[PDB]
Amino acid sequence: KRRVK
Amino acid sequence: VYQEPTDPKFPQQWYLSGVTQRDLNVKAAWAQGYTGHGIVVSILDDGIEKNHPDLAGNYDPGASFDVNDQDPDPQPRYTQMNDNRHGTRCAGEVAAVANNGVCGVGVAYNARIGGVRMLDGEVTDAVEARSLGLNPNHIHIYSASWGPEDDGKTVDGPARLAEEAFFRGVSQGRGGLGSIFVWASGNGGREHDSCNCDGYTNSIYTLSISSATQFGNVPWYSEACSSTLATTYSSGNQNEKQIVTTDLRQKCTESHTGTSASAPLAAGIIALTLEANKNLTWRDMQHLVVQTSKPAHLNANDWATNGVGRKVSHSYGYGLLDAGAMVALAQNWTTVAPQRKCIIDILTEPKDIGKRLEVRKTVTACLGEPNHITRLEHAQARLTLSYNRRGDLAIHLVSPMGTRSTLLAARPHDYSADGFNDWAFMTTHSWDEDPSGEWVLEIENTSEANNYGTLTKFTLVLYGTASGSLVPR
Ligand SMILES: *C(=O)CCN1CCN(CCC(*)=O)CC1
Ligand SMILES: [Ca+2]
Ligand SMILES: [Ca+2]
Ligand SMILES: [Ca+2]
Ligand SMILES: [Cl-]
Ligand code: NA
Ligand code: NA
Ligand code: NA
Repeated sequence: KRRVK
Repeated sequence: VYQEPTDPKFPQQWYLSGVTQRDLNVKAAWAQGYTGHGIVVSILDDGIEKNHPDLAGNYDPGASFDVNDQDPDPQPRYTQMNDNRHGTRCAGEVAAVANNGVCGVGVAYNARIGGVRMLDGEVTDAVEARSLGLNPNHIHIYSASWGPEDDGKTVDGPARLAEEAFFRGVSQGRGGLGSIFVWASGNGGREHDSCNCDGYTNSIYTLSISSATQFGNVPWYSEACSSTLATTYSSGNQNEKQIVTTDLRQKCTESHTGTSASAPLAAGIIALTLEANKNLTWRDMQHLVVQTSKPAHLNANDWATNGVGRKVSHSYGYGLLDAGAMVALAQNWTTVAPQRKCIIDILTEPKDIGKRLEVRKTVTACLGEPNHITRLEHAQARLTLSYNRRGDLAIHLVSPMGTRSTLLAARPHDYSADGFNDWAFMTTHSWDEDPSGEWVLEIENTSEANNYGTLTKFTLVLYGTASGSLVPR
């Protein structure tokens, strides 16, 4: 995914 | 005489204070009278439980918005797995209410706290830009515990709208003094990731924060790189204690972990610092962090002394934050001069990399011109190169004062043949050095394979001033 926690 | 908080879990917040010296020295700032009154912090994440019994008294709707659903209410989405607990945990580290019989306390327990709900959905360039640019004359400090994938093969950073939001924030935000952006440096340790391959942490406009365990070691998840600025405590092995904060469904947790917990603690310490001097610029704040952070008893094999006598590590930056020292130094701080920028295009022709390449260049740093720099802040080596397996490369940069920065370490999982396209590797390790003189760039193949490629552009970009220096440590 483009951005992760 | 200062009375420390009476909250039921405050005794378990080992990282805020104690006799043992393994803390962030936050009670010393509280006793000087700084608790965060008047400062506004926003958590850019998956939402904030605005009615939590330990957040409601400090909650600020002017610091909040729901970008994912396009409404003003940032309440998280409730699910059986409690996936959207992450932003609430980060917020309590900053500004959980004190002396109210509930859970523990925030670092800045009298500050105002909001949240931007922006991770619960597809995170586009426009979504990032709208969050970073929210209410910039009301919010003082933005905290972000997210970023590009930590798989150890990604090279990615802010796209056009998000980069525009960073420049608008530091230029016109906070009355022209500049928004403060705090970033978690990453969780890619197990993949041997480099936080210089992450454009958010690598930016000069963010304070990138790494982690240390309770016993003072480099945690399993930590990423090393030259762009990190400083460190706060977080989790480690199962014999080491963890972070205490507010949890989803009005609960309290003692098991908050990872890079995610380090950036909010730094944001809270910066909030105390701004209360002590509301006139500090975005660049002032980074100077204060460089001068006051503490290496002592953090274990690493790469501690080095730079050209002005400060110890610096790729795992920790300049060391652990020290809240008491930050607020003391802030009170009589003299604003730094306007920022200068000196651009030096190094190459006269392309160079084959082969097994090893060394590029040497003596520079004057814009001598005789209005952008002459004798006192460096950030430095960048902007590199364009082709190569057949990117993760086999290691890249180092040496300053004229002899400080060796690792711009890129080997990345075993990075098989890309795409190279680097004007990627702006950044180092904080030569801060306050004179950048006039010989710079050295080294690129090497760390594997036995017969790799091949070409370096086609190398721009050295220097930022800083020509005044105000201190006697080296
Ligand atoms: C936190 O972001 C909320 C939970 N969830 C995680 C994964 N999801 C994307 C899944 C991929 O399509 C975003 C939100
Ligand atoms: Ca909503
Ligand atoms: Ca409390
Ligand atoms: Ca990373
Ligand atoms: Cl610039
Ligand atoms: Na400005
Ligand atoms: Na940064
Ligand atoms: Na020199």
